[PDB]
Amino acid sequence: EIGTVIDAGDGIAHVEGLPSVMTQELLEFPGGVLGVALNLDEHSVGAVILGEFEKIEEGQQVKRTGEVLSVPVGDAFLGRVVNPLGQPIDGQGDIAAETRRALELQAPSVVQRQSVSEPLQTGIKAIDAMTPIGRGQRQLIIGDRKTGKTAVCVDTILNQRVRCVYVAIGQKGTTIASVKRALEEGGAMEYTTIVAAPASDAAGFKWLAPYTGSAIGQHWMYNGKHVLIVFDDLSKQADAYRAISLLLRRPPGREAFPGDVFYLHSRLLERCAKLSDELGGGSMTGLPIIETKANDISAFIPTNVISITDGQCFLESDLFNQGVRPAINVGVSVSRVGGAAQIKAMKEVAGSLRLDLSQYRELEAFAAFDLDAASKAQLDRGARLVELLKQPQYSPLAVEEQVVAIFLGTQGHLDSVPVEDVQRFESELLEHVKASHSDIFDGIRETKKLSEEAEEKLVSVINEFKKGF
Amino acid sequence: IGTVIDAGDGIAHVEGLPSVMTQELLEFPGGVLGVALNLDEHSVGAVILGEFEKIEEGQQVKRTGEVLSVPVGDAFLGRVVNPLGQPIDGQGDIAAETRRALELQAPSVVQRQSVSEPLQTGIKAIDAMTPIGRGQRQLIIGDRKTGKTAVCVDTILNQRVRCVYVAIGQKGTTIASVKRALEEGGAMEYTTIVAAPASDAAGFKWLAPYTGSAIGQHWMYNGKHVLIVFDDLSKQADAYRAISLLLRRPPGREAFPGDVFYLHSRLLERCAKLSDELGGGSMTGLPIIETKANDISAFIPTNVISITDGQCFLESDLFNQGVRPAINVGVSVSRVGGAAQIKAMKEVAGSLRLDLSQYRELEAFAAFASDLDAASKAQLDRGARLVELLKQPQYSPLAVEEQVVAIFLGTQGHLDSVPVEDVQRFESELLEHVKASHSDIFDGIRETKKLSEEAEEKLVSVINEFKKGFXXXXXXXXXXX
Amino acid sequence: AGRVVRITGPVVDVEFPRGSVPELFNALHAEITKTLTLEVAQHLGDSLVRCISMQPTDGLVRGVEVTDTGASISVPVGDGVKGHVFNALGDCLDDEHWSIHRKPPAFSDLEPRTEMLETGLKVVDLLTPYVRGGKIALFGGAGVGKTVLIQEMINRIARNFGGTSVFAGVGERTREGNDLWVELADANVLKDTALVFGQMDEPPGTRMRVALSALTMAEFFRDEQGQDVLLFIDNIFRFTQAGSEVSTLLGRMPSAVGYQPTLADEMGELQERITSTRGRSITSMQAVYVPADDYTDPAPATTFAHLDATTELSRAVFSKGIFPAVDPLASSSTILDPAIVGDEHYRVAQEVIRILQRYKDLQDIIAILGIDELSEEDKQLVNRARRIERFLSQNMMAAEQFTGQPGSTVPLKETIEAFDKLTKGEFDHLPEQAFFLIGGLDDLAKKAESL
Amino acid sequence: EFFRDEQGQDVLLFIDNIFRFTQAGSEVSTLLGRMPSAVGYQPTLADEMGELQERITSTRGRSITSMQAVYVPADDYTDPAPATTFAHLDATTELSRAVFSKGIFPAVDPLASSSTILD
Amino acid sequence: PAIVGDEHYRVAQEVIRILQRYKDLQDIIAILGIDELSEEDKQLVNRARRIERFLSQNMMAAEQFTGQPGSTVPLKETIEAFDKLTKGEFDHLPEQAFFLIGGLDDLAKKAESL
Amino acid sequence: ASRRRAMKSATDNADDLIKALTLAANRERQAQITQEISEIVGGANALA
Ligand SMILES: Nc1ncnc2c1ncn2[C@@H]1O[C@H](COP(=O)(O)OP(=O)(O)O)[C@@H](O)[C@H]1O
Ligand SMILES: Nc1ncnc2c1ncn2[C@@H]1O[C@H](COP(=O)(O)OP(=O)(O)O)[C@@H](O)[C@H]1O
Ligand SMILES: Nc1ncnc2c1ncn2[C@@H]1O[C@H](COP(=O)(O)OP(=O)(O)O)[C@@H](O)[C@H]1O
Ligand SMILES: [Mg+2]
Ligand SMILES: [Mg+2]
Ligand SMILES: [Mg+2]
Repeated sequence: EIGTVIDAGDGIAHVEGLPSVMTQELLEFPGGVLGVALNLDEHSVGAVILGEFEKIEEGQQVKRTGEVLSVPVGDAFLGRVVNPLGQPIDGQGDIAAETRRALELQAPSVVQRQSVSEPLQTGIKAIDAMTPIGRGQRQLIIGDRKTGKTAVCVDTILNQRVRCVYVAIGQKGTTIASVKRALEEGGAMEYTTIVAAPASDAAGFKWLAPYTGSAIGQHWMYNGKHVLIVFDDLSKQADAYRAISLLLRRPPGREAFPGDVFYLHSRLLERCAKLSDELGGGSMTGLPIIETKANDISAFIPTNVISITDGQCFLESDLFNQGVRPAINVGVSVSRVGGAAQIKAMKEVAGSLRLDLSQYRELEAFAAFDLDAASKAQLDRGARLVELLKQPQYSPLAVEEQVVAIFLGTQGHLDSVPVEDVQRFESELLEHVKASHSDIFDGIRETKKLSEEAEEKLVSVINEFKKGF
Repeated sequence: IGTVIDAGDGIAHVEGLPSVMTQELLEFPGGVLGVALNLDEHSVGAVILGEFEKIEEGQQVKRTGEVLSVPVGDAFLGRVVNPLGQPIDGQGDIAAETRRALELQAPSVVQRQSVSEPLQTGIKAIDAMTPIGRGQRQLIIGDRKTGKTAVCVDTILNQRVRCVYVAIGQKGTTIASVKRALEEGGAMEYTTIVAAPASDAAGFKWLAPYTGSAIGQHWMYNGKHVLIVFDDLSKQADAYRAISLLLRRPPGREAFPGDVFYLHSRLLERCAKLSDELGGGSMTGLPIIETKANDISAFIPTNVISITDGQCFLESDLFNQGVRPAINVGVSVSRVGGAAQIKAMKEVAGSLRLDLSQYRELEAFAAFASDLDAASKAQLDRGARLVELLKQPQYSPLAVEEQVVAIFLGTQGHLDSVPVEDVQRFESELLEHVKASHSDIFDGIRETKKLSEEAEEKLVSVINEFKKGFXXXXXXXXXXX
Repeated sequence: AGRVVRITGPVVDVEFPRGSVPELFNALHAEITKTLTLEVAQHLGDSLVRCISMQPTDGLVRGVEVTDTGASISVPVGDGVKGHVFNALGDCLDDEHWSIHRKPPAFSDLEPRTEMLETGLKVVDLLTPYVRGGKIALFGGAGVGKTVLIQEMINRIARNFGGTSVFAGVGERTREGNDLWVELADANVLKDTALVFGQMDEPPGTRMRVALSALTMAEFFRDEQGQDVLLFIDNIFRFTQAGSEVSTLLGRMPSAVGYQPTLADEMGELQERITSTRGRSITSMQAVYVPADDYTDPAPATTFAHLDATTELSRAVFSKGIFPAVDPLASSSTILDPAIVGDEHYRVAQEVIRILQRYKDLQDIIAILGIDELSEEDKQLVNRARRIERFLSQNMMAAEQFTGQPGSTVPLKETIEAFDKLTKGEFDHLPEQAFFLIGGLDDLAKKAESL
Repeated sequence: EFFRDEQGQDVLLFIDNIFRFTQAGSEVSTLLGRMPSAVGYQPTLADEMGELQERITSTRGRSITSMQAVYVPADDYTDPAPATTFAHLDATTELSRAVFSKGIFPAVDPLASSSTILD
Repeated sequence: PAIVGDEHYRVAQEVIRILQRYKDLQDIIAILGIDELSEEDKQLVNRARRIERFLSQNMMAAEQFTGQPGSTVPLKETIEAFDKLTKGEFDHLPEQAFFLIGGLDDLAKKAESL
Repeated sequence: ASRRRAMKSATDNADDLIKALTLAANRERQAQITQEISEIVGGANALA
């Protein structure tokens, strides 16, 4: 069926006709530009334009497709850069894929899920140990600008060398290019899809960008394969939806946002899950990002996403500047899955690690304001543990290397060594074990546990190395 | 007759009813009542006082030809009723022919007399510092779980004056527990309980105070004394906000309508002390406001504060620290003051307020013991003990003669020898002794309404004798030095 | 039969023939180009009915036929509901039917409860003891520990109880629902538990009514069968949140902090139905979200009024590593009086609060100057206060994956005696680490020797 | 004004409280359908006040001396209501309880109280 | 470290660390001062204040404002300067010596005059 | 004698800190009221 545009402007268009048009149906303007019928009024159809609207005018003819928003999916998207609609921007040929999926799909039900008990190793000591992430889990990465939010996600993707889906919303082009360049250097692009809705693009693209990235991941999920998706970031996607709603003249609420701004993020994140054995047993892990302003966790959009996700990794500016990198605040950051998303080796050594460091930071403050012996030992221990958690950018460590490094600190093998020399001690120790005692690493890789033999082996290796150091 | 065009959210637009009065009672065809607020050009905006589940477009509405009125009398005493005046307790119907309109004009300038009659709450902190007279309006304001309702219940128990406990936006189980508390004390017989709980529509909450006031006015005009309690106006304000926003009245500060101040104004002003010409009856008010994080600056609090004749600000910090009731002395005030106090209390608690004002100023220095001079040290020791006297347990109103003696003890410095922790037990045991043996001293204060020079010397000897007998709980005992 | 006129998200306007207009809150079915259930909300005029959708409105068309059932959304009731999983509409998700909408009990029928519900937790039993047939509330910020606490209370109390239970997953994680299912399956307590789910995935229409469906089932277990029923709601805030979402789209002018104008009314109708009656009693353990860690916010502010006991979780206590992170000062209980719980318990409870209050007051002074400037008495009070704070921490049975060690249950007598000795200062010699994450007094002394 | 103009004598005007006029101004402003200004006051706050205060003035014939009471919401002098009023005013008399308790009448605080014309 | 080399990155972050700790102690310094701080903190605060004042520089455009002509400092001079400040080689020099200067020679020249 | 001086300055600094925070509080207090109302009125004007 055919319709005619009555009003047009600001990426919005009112259409006469299209009497039997579906809700959220894809429409096609006569220049080849697409649109989405949101509001079906009495004598008009409010449509949002997914493209440039410079040659969309009053009197122009619009046609029905007879389809709800769908995007192509497959293995072709791996190592490609695409827009929400699924058109390649990189300029490396077309995307050969017949299989398609709808953007708006219902998430797995209560019965169609299994408890998350499969670790997804980020390769970051701070995260893996304290705030572990499992396959199917949703872990929020929240903090101010230049705190190292994107860095954590990139390092996570590099460590999977699990399919990756880096969704960029409201990002500058040069940043997305630098991220792609980083993946090429590491060699992690081959199994990474890059959905990009940059700042220049309309609000529609930013609004759609997460749903398109999720749809691409779901194809693998239902086939019984594991996926990791990254939203960078939902703060800008929220701002984009706010713009659309206000243009459509939908009544604003808190912070000028519409009522269904929480609902926007809810349906998106929930689709990330761990399916049952009956439905293959595939996964789809989520790493959403939120940009706080002056470390304001209390703000509307942050609180919304925090209440949805399965734990948060709050990054701080003060910690980042002070030298703690990554700058994960131990007390505030949490993992809701916890030990279930950790191998037995890590679970034992880093069982009460997050609790000890939460006590340390409390005591560190109180220490400033003659102490006894017990508290002094805890401070000396805690201070050294912080140095282990420090990690350089674009350097993911293997799980077996992490467990040994944490086991060293927790058991109190670094107590004799100065605090400033902990970082070099860690590096040289791992080099020694890599060279000579590879069997210990190999044991942990296979068994996913520290044997009583391996414990006694490590102790002797440490003692011998200390003498040489 | 009229026909409903629109319906939803406890609101109904009606076609017809061309000569309908403002605030007139309407009757829907299921037996549910309504109130015509907004008389528009081609419609009548009506708020529903009941369930609106079987109120639809096309249903017929009729006029009563009456402005809101509610039955009143002695029958309501010891009964639990809704705003409309229907009993919920389930103890028969209310036999009363006399009726009163909800909206009535308050006494004029000439039709009043200055408040000079104490209304004893039975609470040492209030009666002494912030006294309440017959016809006065004393606000009880503070955060949740500060002891706002407790003060009102204790006041009602101490009247064992007609009481009218108006409950707005309260849970049913709370109103039941309040009724149970009155039964235990035996104060229900002279207490009317108006209840507009959370389940009820906004209309009931909006009306609840006006109905309770109307019930009290019947006694007031007949030349009898009344006490009314609004618990609380914060929720009644929120209820009116809901109604106004549904009717599409333009919002202001904190999304409230323009006449949210005017709402509380008409209500509270009706509480007054009439002239001798009009009997000389009274109607005391104890409105309540629920502050958020001790925010006195908020819109609704400031509105009610500016209306009422003094406020009793309760604090969370004080309540948790052990000061119960947790009345902040500096901020809390009584506008009537000494006029609403007997001469006995006026004399003893004249410079109690001054001593405690000096104490709080000094308090900082108290931690640094024996680094000060003599004068300041004595004031701190005195002040600390005075605080313990002001502390009072829940549901335990003291008689006026018992209070004056307790304050006289502390102010004159009879507790200086006794430890601070043992002051509370010293007070309790002392009153028991005076009640038993020296009833003549209490009787003297009741009749004369003053402490005689004989009674002063009597008390001194009684205290000294008791001190010797009194076994100090903590450490060794001490009588005098 | 009717015809769809306007569609705007989960709001749908339908035309009907003059005089045959459906009643309010009536369920209307409509075929998707699956069957979509719409519920009537408002009467716009000219035989137009504005309705709230109970499922996504994607695929609808203008002029599609809409059938009137002639009654509100019905849901199943009885013993068949036990050991099953349902949605808001009342359809089996594991592969008589009464209306969800109904008036609350009369004032005559309402009983005041004054009975102790012994949890086993030291912080609760002492400072904020729960009530049998009462309303208990877990107030907490964003990702603090509400669900972990509600799961604990289920784990501890429910097993020992011979009465049935009803869980209501109002606007929460479908993952947690799957975790709960397996947890109940292993414990073999599925048979004596009914589950209702309307998770955040679903539109606001579901989250609105899902609470009513679960409550209606519980009401029949209370009334007819004559059973002491448990009602677990997580999270009650999401009902109020859903209320705001629909309110805006219906075209109601928003109230304070952009909430619906009928916030207290909507909540009032729900909460008042949840009561223990003289005949038969219901204990409701609700979870409550606190936006922006702001207790002054209308949503949590209004909820407080309905509750008999309250447990306020604070981020400050969570950041220290004190689990459960219950704020001892803010949290309160109605039953905490010398009449019910005896003079000793009341004396110890208040004395603990006094010490913790003074400690909090000195935080500002300690931040700058420290411990040195405080007097000998204050120095000891601060030492005791810190030790009391850490003793309030306890191992949770549910938190084996989190902590590592198994949970511990502490009787009332052990709790009272413990805090009695702490206030007197019998354990002044012991270190601060000895008090951290322990149940009984024996475990304190055992850990003291190791350190 | 008539006592001032015709009779030709210095008249006193006692206003308690002047804030409540501004408060009433806000209440009517909202209901009339005017969009509120800073801190939810009427947009014509300065104008309404200006029209009132300017009439209270000294003419060649004689003067009117206005002894006003002014409420300060939230003890906040930065609040638009008290902030605007202070522009119109010459003098202030601060009565203190400390001086009243001594028995000094009138109990005017000599330090806090001030006057613009003291030059 | 990839673009601007390890040394520059090391010095840059080390300067930020010192200035961050100084900012944290502002609340305590506001009331009590420097006296109550520890020996280590005392030195850090002294260095931090001197680093803050060394970051100040004469601008070529700002001749009308300041009076003195502007100064341009190469990268090598910058790195070496903050290296010496972090190590604490210029602990003896006064606070006024660091104010509004370019090169290291101008620091020492102004130090003598004061 | 030295304490007298030290604590005198500390008290004077505290006075200054209070004044700065009190202004900042009133700034926020007024702003929050202004901001909330503008959002409420904004939603009201959207309909009619
Ligand atoms: N672990 C780390 N160690 C050192 N530098 C880091 C680390 N993580 C990030 N950075 C640096 O900090 C800057 C901010 O990182 P980015 O992820 O872009 O933060 P955001 O996403 O908040 O902008 C980048 O220039 C990056 O090189
Ligand atoms: N009592 C506790 N002991 C140990 N960890 C806890 C405890 N309570 C909460 N946590 C941690 O904080 C997380 C928050 O849990 P949850 O209740 O799901 O968040 P919300 O409060 O948003 O519902 C938990 O999953 C757990 O990791
Ligand atoms: N003077 C007092 N001494 C001891 N306990 C008190 C006193 N006053 C009140 N309480 C207790 O503290 C609680 C205060 O709660 P409530 O009366 O509901 O305060 P509010 O009405 O302000 O919310 C009451 O349940 C009561 O048991
Ligand atoms: Mg980034
Ligand atoms: Mg109360
Ligand atoms: Mg939860």
